[PDB]
Amino acid sequence: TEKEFMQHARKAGLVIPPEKSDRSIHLACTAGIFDAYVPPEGDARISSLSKEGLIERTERMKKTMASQVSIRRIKDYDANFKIKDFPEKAKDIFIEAHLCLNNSDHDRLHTLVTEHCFPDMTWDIKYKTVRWSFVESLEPSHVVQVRCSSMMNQGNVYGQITVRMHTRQTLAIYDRFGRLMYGQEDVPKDVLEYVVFEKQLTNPYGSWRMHTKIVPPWAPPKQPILKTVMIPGPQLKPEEEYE
Amino acid sequence: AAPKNRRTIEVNRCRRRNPQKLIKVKNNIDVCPECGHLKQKHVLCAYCYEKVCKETAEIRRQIGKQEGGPFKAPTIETVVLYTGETPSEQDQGKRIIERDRKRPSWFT
Amino acid sequence: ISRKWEKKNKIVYPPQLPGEPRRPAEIYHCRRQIKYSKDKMWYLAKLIRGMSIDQALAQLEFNDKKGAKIIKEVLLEAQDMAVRDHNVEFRSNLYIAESTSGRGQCLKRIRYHGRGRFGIMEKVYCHYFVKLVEGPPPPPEPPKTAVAHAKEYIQQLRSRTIVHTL
Amino acid sequence: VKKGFRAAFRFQKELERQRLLRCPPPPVRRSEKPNWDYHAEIQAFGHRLQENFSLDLLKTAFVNSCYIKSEEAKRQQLGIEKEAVLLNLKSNQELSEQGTSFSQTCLTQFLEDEYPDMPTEGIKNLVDFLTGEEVVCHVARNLAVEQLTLSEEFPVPPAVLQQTFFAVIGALLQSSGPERTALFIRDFLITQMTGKELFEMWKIINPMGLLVEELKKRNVSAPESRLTRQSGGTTALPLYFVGLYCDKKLIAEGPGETVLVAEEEAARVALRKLYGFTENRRPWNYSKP
Amino acid sequence: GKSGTWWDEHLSEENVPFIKQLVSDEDKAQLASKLCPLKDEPWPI
Amino acid sequence: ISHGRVFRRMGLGPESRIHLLRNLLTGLVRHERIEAPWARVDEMRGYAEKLIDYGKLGDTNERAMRMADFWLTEKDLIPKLFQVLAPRYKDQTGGYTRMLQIPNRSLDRAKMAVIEYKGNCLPPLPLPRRDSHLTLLNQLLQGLRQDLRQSQ
Amino acid sequence: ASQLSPTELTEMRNDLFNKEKARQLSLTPRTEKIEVKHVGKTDPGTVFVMNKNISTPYSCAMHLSEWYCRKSILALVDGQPWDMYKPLTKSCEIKFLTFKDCDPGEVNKAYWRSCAMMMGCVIERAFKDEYMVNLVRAPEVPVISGAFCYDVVLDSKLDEWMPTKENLRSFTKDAHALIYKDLPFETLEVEAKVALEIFQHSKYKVDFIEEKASQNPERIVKLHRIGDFIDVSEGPLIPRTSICFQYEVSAVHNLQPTQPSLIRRFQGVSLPVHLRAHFTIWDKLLERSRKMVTEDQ
Amino acid sequence: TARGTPSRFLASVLHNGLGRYVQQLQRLSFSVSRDGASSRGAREFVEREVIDFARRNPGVVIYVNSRPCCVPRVVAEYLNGAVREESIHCKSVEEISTLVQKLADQSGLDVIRIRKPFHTDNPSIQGQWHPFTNKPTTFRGLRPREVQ
Ligand SMILES: [Mg+2]
Ligand SMILES: [Zn+2]
Repeated sequence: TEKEFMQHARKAGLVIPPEKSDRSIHLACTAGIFDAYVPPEGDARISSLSKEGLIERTERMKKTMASQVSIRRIKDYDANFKIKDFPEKAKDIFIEAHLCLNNSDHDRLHTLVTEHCFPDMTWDIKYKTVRWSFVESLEPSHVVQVRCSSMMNQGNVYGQITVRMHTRQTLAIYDRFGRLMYGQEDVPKDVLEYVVFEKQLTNPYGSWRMHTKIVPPWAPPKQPILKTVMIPGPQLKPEEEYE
Repeated sequence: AAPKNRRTIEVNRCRRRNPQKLIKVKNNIDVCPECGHLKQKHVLCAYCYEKVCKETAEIRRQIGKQEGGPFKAPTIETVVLYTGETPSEQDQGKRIIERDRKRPSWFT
Repeated sequence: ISRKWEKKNKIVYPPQLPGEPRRPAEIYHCRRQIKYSKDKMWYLAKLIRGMSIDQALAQLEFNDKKGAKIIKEVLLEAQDMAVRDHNVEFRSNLYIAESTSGRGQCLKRIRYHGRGRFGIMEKVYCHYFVKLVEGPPPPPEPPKTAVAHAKEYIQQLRSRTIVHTL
Repeated sequence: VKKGFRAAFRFQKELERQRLLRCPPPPVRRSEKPNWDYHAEIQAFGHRLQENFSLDLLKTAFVNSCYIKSEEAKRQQLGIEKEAVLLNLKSNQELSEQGTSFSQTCLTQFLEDEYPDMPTEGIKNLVDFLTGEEVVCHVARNLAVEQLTLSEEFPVPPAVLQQTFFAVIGALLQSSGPERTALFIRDFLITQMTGKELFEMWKIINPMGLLVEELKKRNVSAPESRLTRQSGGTTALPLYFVGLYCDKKLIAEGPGETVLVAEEEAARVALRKLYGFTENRRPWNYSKP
Repeated sequence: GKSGTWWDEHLSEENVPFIKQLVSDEDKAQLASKLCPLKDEPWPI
Repeated sequence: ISHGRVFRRMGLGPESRIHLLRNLLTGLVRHERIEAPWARVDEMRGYAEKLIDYGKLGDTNERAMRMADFWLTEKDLIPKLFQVLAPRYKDQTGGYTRMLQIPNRSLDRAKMAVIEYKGNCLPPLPLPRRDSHLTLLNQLLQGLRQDLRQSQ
Repeated sequence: ASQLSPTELTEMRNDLFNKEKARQLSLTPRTEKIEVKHVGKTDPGTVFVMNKNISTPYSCAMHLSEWYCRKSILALVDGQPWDMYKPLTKSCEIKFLTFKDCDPGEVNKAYWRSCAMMMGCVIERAFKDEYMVNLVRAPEVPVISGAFCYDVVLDSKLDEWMPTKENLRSFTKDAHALIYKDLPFETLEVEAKVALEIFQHSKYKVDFIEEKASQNPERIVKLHRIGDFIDVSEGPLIPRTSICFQYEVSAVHNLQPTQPSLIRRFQGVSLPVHLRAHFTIWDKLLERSRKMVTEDQ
Repeated sequence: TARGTPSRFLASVLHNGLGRYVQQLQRLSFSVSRDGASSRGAREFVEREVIDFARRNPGVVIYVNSRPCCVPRVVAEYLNGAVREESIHCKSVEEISTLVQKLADQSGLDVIRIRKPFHTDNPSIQGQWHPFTNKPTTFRGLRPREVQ
């Protein structure tokens, strides 16, 4: 008649690697992006080949010179690397990543993308099914900004490559029971996005993995939800509501 | 007393699952015209009750802060006020207890 | 210790076809280690059984017991997880389908009688199971009238044939 | 711990048995199982019927057009070209039609030579019920020919099963003589009518109309109903006996709970007696001439 | 389902006394109407 | 057998019951609002009615003075009861001390109730207001009343 | 206008109504999201995200609780009366009402109109097929009146009979049987042109549609449907039909010095399930509703 | 006991005695081990009498998987679809021969309770008995205690 309950644990991950130890952590990515790319306002209106040049072309020339010196740096650090076939490589990497995400593949998606965008693409979809498929590409992809950092924390540098992409996707997000929820079936919709790829240069191997995607503030709204969303107000505590 | 045998699970089910021991479903639950926090017939709402209890507690706190020590009990009536609101003419001989908040809509 | 009720919310179903019904949802939720008796929890579950969620909350708010508020909070958090994760839009279109009780881990203490003898104080613990299904609640089974009994008796008298020969 | 392995193996086998019993897996066809041989099964089916079948006709009849379409779709979706065996499969359509026509005409001839008092609608409904989907599916399932039928869908729809049954019937007709196939279809179809009621295979609506029509065709005036016996007219369980009288002569009698069902049963009994298909008729002679 | 109800539930503050007075006058008139049963249609004694 | 007998026992006898009722009456005179079981508040209202009656009968009377000194163990409540609650009900007879029922207590789940005097500087409790005189039933009753009035 | 059996006319009416509803629901492309706000009193500061021309206020109340669906008759949309079964259009604010409210007037008017429409529907199917019947209109009588009226024109051969208590009992039984089955009051803002084109039979209905469409430049009437019966009424109605717990028709009065032919005017009283009374008040209201009452001027 | 095990009726699978008799047994999958002292009888059977058993009835196919196991078993499937799997662990040649002969002679019906060993399809010939049998009819069927 003298027994209690055991099993005393917590469900929270605190700090414990760097508390009196001699082994650090060898990361393979970074936090966010280095510099946010600012697309032009008239991108949708001038979606053809080219147009007339604007006034004061010094800023674009400076950005081009920065991209060229970053390419020179990444070529001096690691030779044998092209730029013209880089958009095609990024395109096929994005396609195979979307395909392996549709086929519910993790051991390949972990090495296809970086350690940053994987939770954003595996959290609110783990208990759901997707029917994504590629149909046809419209405007070819091009590179808009080439940058690289020089963080001397653990002797690791990275090279984020912002490459725009414009094509047509087919999204079909169902529910865990089998009913439709978000997108429709076969609908060749048109949407563009700016995807950036980051590669660990200091790694002895290095694989071009998708870092993240930046959405412009002037982007059109997404398609509405097929269900009804309820937005309740705050909890009215015994007092008074002034709003 | 001591049993000669043992009751079965069937007898236990017949004894504990009878409609006499089961909780009856009451049909006196409705809604409230004000606030609305699920009240009952012939029973006051808990939300407005808590509100008026907090208000009475605050008024008693203010009275105790104005009176000070115990054993007082004034021989005149009392009247509570709020933000602003000048005292009327028929409230001269009554004790004025002003608060520090706006006047509610349920207190006239 | 076994835990198989909290894992039923992860069963993924294949996408249905346009020529298939809507199929109602199934939400499983339960708590562990609750200081209460299993008989009273089963009485509360029998009081609930298959009714609306709002009616169940109303009956539990005015139920003078210890586990009433516990079951109320369980139903509230289950409805919240259903409308936030299980893809549920309507808050009043739910009904409890299954509601039962179990038994928890027990300890041993002393009782101290009126002599050198004593008793075995066994700390009684229990749990509470509940399942939420969308859609309107099904109507109760109506009692069969005299016509049903007459038809059944006629069928029984017509089904009997010759026996113990050929 | 308890040292052992044989008892543990038996317990694991019992657990696996309970698992497969509680969760029944989808049944697989007999062709995909290891212990299976197509030619051996064909020979066994040909030798068990006490006949003389042929390999080519059986291989041609035991296939279907849906099977050929599925095979060509599978060979076109992958890329393997197999036009040296697929173009020589030969669908079993004309043979099936010939077998169907032969079975129909043989059944009609038998019903004409055995029951001369059967009208055209009666023999038509009889030959339609004998050639129905349920009976041929039951015969095909009891003959273990569904496992040999090369077609899609494991449960096999009744249409494909009836089609392959008529196809193998036509193949047997083309192989052996007409008398052998006639005796075969006799022994495999007419034996099902043993103990079955006539109108259960006909399912009429108004027996009195057909009865009075047959009576007018037999130079009879008009039947009239009379109450023979009765027991309990005010209780919940009534019993009546209506006897049909034609020219002051009884012809039949039918019981019933009320008067309408009793008259209907009497009319049915009279119509079955006028056609010669009763319970005291001559049984079918299952012998050889 | 159907809840419990009575007669003075859905009435205002100026209708309950009116209904009381009306039903009182009604029962008084009904009691006063059955005062002379012999002048109506009595059964033979 | 307790036919026609009230006097709900509470304490260990009549003396303890009277002491508890006197304490409740003193608390009700002081704070003007007390939550307690239904029987306790019922007896408190029944005694407070007669207390108000005796305080309204007069002040110079020695009987009422002794009763107020006995039923009030705080002394200071006697002048208040004689100079506030007595001139207030000068137009009323026995119509005061409204009783309202509350649900239960968050301790032992017991039936309780709250009573208070009329007027009251404290905010009034949410009274169970009846239906408005504009509903369908009320409008039909008003129409029937107007019809029988015009027909008379 | 031609000779039609007493079946094909309602068949064509209901199929044309279904085609009109299909056209109305298919006129919108996809699903447009609206932001309807709750400016009531119980739960203030609540905004809903619903669809356009698809979502109904009943579905919006279902997002709250079952009480908001059991105690709801008429909705307030920007100060205009809106029933519980009607799709919304633009984004605005909504407010729920009930019978036990501060000023229950619009709900009472809607309930009276619904009861009049139900009486007309239950009386238009209780006559001989050889005797043609016509439905004039449903005049909006105040709540102070004894009972609502509904003018019905019968045949010229029946201008001298008086219905006894048996016909009244049969009508009450039919009304109770119709209330027993749950049939919503499906409404739709149908254009006046197609509204008058669907009928083209009774001249009274055409005149009523013209008079109700001549008041608004948009030429939009308010049509309702109860399972398989179409009638023209004013304003919104009630959601479910099971609200009426006590339904009983009084008598009938015939007016003559107003039109050469003889027209009928039937009356009746009804009480909802939320405001049920005792048997005494019931018989009092039944006897008081038997008197003649008119408020057409 | 009979109240614990299911039962059935005595009937044919497809009326074999009326028309022509067919062989109910189809396949016989034998599992004889290569090395061991528990399948000697099955080995000797497959060596000496399996050819005679196959030539006796051409409608029965015999499969010899020859899988190295420990308990020799035999699978017997019939026309109805019943699969009865028995083990011939440590049995002589005569015992296995008698067992396979009994399996070939029987059909696919269950070996449960027979329930009424006699079965007929036309039980009534001279009219089934009814309570009105052996009762003469009165004049005009007049019921007793009447006037007309
Ligand atoms: Mg006590
Ligand atoms: Zn409230």
